Amino acid sequence: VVWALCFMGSLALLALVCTNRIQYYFLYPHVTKLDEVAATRLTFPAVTFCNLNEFRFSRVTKNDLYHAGELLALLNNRYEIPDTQTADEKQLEILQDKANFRNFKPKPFNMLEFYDRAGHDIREMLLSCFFRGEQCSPEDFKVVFTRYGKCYTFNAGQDGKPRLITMKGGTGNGLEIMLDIQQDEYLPVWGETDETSFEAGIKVQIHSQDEPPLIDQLGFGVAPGFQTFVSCQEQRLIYLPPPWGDCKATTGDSEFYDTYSITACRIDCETRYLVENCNCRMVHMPGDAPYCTPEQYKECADPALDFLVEKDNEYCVCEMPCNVTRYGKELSMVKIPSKASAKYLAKKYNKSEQYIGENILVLDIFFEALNYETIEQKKAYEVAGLLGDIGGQMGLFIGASILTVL
Amino acid sequence: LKRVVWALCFMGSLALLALVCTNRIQYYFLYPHVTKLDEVAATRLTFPAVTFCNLNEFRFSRVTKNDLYHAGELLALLNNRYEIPDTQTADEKQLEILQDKANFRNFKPKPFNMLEFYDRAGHDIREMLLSCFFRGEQCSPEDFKVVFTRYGKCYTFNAGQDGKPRLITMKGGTGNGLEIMLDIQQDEYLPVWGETDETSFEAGIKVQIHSQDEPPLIDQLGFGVAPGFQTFVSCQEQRLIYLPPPWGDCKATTGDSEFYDTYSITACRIDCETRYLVENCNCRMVHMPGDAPYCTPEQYKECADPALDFLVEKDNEYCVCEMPCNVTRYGKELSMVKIPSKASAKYLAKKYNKSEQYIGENILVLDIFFEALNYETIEQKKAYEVAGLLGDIGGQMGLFIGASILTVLE
Amino acid sequence: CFMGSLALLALVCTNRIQYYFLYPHVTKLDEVAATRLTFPAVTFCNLNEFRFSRVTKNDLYHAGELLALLNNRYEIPDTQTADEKQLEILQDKANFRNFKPKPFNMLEFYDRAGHDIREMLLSCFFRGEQCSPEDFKVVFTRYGKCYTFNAGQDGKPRLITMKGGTGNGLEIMLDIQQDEYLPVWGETDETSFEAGIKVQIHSQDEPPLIDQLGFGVAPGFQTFVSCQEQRLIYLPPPWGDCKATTGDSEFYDTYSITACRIDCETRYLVENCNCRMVHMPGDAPYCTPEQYKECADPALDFLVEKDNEYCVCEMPCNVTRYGKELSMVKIPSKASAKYLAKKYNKSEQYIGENILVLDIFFEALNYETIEQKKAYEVAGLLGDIGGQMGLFIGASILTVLELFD
Amino acid sequence: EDCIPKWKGCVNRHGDCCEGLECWKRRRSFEVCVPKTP
Amino acid sequence: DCIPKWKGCVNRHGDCCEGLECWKRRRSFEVCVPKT
Amino acid sequence: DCIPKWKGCVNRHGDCCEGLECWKRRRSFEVCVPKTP
Ligand SMILES: *[C@@H]1O[C@H](CO)[C@@H](O)[C@H](O)[C@H]1NC(C)=O
Ligand SMILES: *[C@@H]1O[C@H](CO)[C@@H](O)[C@H](O)[C@H]1NC(C)=O
Ligand SMILES: *[C@@H]1O[C@H](CO)[C@@H](O)[C@H](O)[C@H]1NC(C)=O
Ligand SMILES: *[C@@H]1O[C@H](CO)[C@@H](O)[C@H](O)[C@H]1NC(C)=O
Ligand SMILES: *[C@@H]1O[C@H](CO)[C@@H](O)[C@H](O)[C@H]1NC(C)=O
Ligand SMILES: [Cl-]
Ligand SMILES: [Cl-]
Ligand SMILES: [Cl-]
Repeated sequence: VVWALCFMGSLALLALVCTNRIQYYFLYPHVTKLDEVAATRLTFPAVTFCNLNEFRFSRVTKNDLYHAGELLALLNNRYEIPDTQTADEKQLEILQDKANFRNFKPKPFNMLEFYDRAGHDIREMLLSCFFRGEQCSPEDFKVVFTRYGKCYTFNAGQDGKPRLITMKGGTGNGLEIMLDIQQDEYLPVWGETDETSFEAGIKVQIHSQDEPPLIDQLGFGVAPGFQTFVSCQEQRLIYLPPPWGDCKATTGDSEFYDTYSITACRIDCETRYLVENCNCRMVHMPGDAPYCTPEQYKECADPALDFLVEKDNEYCVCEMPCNVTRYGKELSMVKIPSKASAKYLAKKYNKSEQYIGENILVLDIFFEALNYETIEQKKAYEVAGLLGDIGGQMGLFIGASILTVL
Repeated sequence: LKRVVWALCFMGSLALLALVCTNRIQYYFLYPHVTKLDEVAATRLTFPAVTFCNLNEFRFSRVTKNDLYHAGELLALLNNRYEIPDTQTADEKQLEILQDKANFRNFKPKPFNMLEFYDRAGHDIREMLLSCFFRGEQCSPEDFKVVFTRYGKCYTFNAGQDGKPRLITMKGGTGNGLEIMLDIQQDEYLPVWGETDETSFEAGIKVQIHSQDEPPLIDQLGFGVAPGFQTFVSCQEQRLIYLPPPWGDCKATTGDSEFYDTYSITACRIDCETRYLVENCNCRMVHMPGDAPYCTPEQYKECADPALDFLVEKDNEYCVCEMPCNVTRYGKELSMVKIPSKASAKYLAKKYNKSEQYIGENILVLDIFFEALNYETIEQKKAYEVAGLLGDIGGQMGLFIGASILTVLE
Repeated sequence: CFMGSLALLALVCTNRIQYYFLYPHVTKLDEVAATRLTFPAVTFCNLNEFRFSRVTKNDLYHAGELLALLNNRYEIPDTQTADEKQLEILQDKANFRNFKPKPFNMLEFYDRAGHDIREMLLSCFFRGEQCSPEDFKVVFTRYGKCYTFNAGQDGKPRLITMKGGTGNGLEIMLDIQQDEYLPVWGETDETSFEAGIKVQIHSQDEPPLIDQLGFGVAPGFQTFVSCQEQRLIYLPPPWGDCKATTGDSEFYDTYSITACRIDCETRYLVENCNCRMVHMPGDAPYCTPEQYKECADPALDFLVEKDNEYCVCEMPCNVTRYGKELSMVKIPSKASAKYLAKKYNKSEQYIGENILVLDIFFEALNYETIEQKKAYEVAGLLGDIGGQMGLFIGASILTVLELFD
Repeated sequence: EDCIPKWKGCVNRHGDCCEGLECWKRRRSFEVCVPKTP
Repeated sequence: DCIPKWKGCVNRHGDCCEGLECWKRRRSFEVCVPKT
Repeated sequence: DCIPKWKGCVNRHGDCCEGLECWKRRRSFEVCVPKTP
């Protein structure tokens, strides 16, 4: 009667395996897999850029000045030109004239229309454009509004245009643009507001098409008077949700954005916050709500937004996405123009040699030979691996039983 | 003999147990490590220490007759004759100032301490710092701790020492990072008439972003920031953990760095450099730790500079630094825009009471912040330790035991 | 009826054999500092192809159109942007009256008129050892005459470094000689709007493609390049896509993507133009200036930018990558300007335009490895699946006796 | 005058903010009254 | 008559021979090249 | 007579004492230092 005593054994041994590794299933371990390669074909990213100057001086009208003057620090509360003005002679003669409101009747004013009309024009700024040896044009850039005003995005992959690809590493297969930033068109800076800049140049952001730009926070600089090489590597990160990980379980709860991204989450919060506090949304914000007026910008929106990003850590909680596309970047610089090319460029664009030196830049954004890296969280222990692992010690005791049945 | 098909059923099953319980144990003794990777955004992230140096060691306006008398030769403003060399490249205006300064007739030398010289004549964070913000909190010169380096008097933001807590950031981007504006004061730069370790062809600053536990070696490991530009430095923090023997090469130390609390490669190097300089020169340089006379200008020139230069560049025998078990690295992406714009020039000129051109030469803005994914870990873990090897053995013999019971019946 | 169950557990093997038949790879990572580390090759080019002072009447006659200094008429175009003095010089140079053309070789032209490392290199140090122009090997690239430091060829051993930081790396000071830059009156592949140099840091086994893969360094700055070496190993089939080096390249010794590309470029140019460019390998007439202009330049431009069919380059099993961090400070300072001006016998302004310092070195952790390894090899499968595998033969051979009963 | 409410300029009077508000200097712009920050 | 491979199509963009299109180049003048 | 450790060997490169070689420095004048294998 020890045939049952050995039956207690195969019952004992089994469950005392079967618990253990089946506890290990519930630790929910993840392993993170890495691979770094060159892709036969690689999807070129979206390239968004902004001029550091918000409004072209030549495009600012009397009505514009009247509404938006204080905001840009060209006027005081008195609708007058402050004595603090740093302006040279000729620009004041122009501005004083522009600023003369005697028998002037104000027309309606829209912040968006202002940005749109007076913002720098890709058609003026873009001297040359190539992608992969195909010539490209201003119509290859989609307009996108940012905190910087009117900005442009190359290969935005929206409005049903397909995303551009590249099969080869190096400058020749990437994007090369030449720009004139038009300092002569820069608004004079007589004071410090969120709408003013000490700097000349552009801001750029390289991002996946599924991720909107936050170009003031996450962008990078490109200076005039240089050719700037940006050598990239695309890195694709995948995360697991709970139980295995932290990443967003329910993705894109907004109708604002087709996909979930941290930037998307932030713009949502920024928008809501500005709507609650100011009753309006800024020009670059999504949604359905009145665009803030210049005064709203100044007395409510600018302050509320500044406060929200820098000071406030309570209001916006953004969970990490399950999918992130990062671009490694290497920047380098050579001078433009050379003494030898200066006159040729001056002649060609009908500008002074010095103007070229201040206003002209060339930007090359391309991929290095190994363009593609993946870092992916995978489940280390799953049930099926579990089935196979604990399958043996049961596959005995069941048949051990199957003999001894009565 | 269908007994034999049961007889080889037990036979080679046992030989299986012996087979695996062998191979697994052989593995265990290989002390294998696996290296685990994770890249994420931290809910809150500890801001690093930011150390910077002006590329100019001594303010021209702060150099006295006594200073010139002792430190003149070192700075190549004087020869062994305590005279101003004819090789002088100076303009007429500084030349006269210097000749006056250099006139020792009926001059009696006072005492001189290299440290005090660096301290007094070094650039002053209070003059250099035009604006400072961290995360939208305004910050002040008192937020910078003085640290001496080969460059002379330098400053460290968020040094996390003297009981001040380390600053944190919960958000990615410029707005949540550090932004400083500096005037490097070229007009205050010492004239360069010759080449010594105390002279520079370059104008600008050197910066090093480092964990608070790691002292700076900013001449070796630093990076440049140029005047006339706004420089964006986008960072990612990367935390590396290593295993010691048997599994790996690393080491941990507390006080096992005599001069420092935590072990770091830089700490190990400064130790060696200090020892070496003390053995060879009998003194330590101004930026070195420990208890020992600070080298005089003369010692700098005839002993310390040569010995230190030699030690770092030429000598590979003397310092051997084992790798730390804990390393914090910062990934960096630099980019640049011009400052100032033609439109902002006069406003800045007026505001700081400087010529438009001066601004263009002397003014820079530095933004150091984190990108959205600020945090990466690369960690060596033990691949095979007791619980796993047991669980394999136990689950292995746990087969054989059971598969025996069958024979133990029929 | 375990004669059911032995057929059942045939599943367990059937799965875990199928996984081996997937030939899984794991990718192993380690990031460290090497006790000693092999310094890479550093190749650089001046952005200007030909020194103005070295261009002769014969040179101008053959290569003038190519450089856009001449039209098809062998005349100086009215579009010329030149100042007075250079125009004077060039008109003289361009006067072919009773001039008889001598023979002309593109390679010799690049070699003679290219910028000279001996003029360009003001100072050089590696690790505190002073270095000289004879430490630079000449390499021809699309940019013309270029130089490579630590090329590790001609039996010279590769340099090493045991320490992190500027002091243990490479520091060079250059004069790019803008005054020697050819005037730009038009746009060809041989002309540049930019002043400065291009640099490529590469393993000695990998030839440079410096126009595609390089980086810039600007005059009037000291540029710090902080590097980390990353060594990538891949598995071939069945496990992976790669191709092992030896014998896989026509004109080159080890396999690299760049090597594969230069092969294709060379073949293509030979097929289309009947000549090879100055920087290409192989044995074939060097293209003439006219061939450059009417055939080679166009065919090469087309091949790299437009054509994705012709060159198919498999990924190498061995890749050495260098992570780079660049930063800049200004040169010279107001205080150092005159001293440099005096020292090199140049105007203060010249220094500001033409002078740069380049520091290439490694950070403390100089070394990272990313290596594909085989996850399941002929122990794991046959140990477990194959081990209990014979047990079903054990079941069948046995259960045949259930039949012979 | 009387207390300065949210988002309004506290320039030149740093104490005049209403309750729950502090006068905050901004990186790019003039100081304003904002919610107090723990 | 028609412009053959690699030759300049400058100022006449339609004059390329068959199988060829007139292609503008980043650094240089436009030329007749194979269609893609 | 012979130039000892760390001292300037400028203008006389052979005058270093034994075990010492005259070494040019990146940022400064040449000095007598220990020989390097
Ligand atoms: C990750 O997201 C990208 C687009 O952002 C998508 O194309 C891809 O399919 C996603 N991968 C996974 C595993 O979800
Ligand atoms: C490494 O060091 C840091 C402090 O220097 C410490 O907070 C951390 O726990 C250590 N990491 C590990 C896992 O060893
Ligand atoms: C402005 O600078 C000049 C010359 O540097 C000086 O004389 C004057 O004191 C300065 N003004 C103020 C307000 O300090
Ligand atoms: C890859 O290349 C290096 C140098 O050629 C060689 O030493 C190494 O063994 C190769 N990697 C492997 C593990 O095959
Ligand atoms: C210095 O430059 C001048 C240019 O006028 C030249 O004449 C002189 O030969 C140069 N000196 C040297 C060192 O050759
Ligand atoms: Cl935010
Ligand atoms: Cl050292
Ligand atoms: Cl190619």
